[PDB]
Amino acid sequence: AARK
Amino acid sequence: QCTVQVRLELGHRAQLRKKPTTEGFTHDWMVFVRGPEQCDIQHFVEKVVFWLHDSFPKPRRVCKEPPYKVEESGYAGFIMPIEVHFKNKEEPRKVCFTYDLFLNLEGNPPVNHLNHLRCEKLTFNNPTTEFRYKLLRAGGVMVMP
Repeated sequence: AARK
Repeated sequence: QCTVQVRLELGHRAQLRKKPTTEGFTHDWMVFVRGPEQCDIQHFVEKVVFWLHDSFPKPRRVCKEPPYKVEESGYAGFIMPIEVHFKNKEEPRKVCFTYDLFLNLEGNPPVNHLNHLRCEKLTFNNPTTEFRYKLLRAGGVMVMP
């Protein structure tokens, strides 16, 4: 889900 | 004509926090570089540089002594370049890896704790006797090409  | 092979383990652990931080960090995690099976890579490794995302303060994290690891908290995964520098006068003096830090997986029952490991084999061609001694003290094995 959360990626950067 | 001697060829020396050494193995390094790259991995990570991630765990959902019971309570998120004030800035909304959801997970505690660790990324590490180590030797397999009680091999001490400090014989041949000078330092390991972990390159974190720009969002972390001082992203270039250096471990000159074991353990070679970074422990942080955050909200998202990212690609982490990792440089392992050798105790060698000659080239190669360093090897570059990339490590994908992932904090979660999609699953029918949610999993709060996650762990992953990779095995990286390194090949050095005709090293000097001093560096060869270093690699072999760390569990290296020599083959003939």
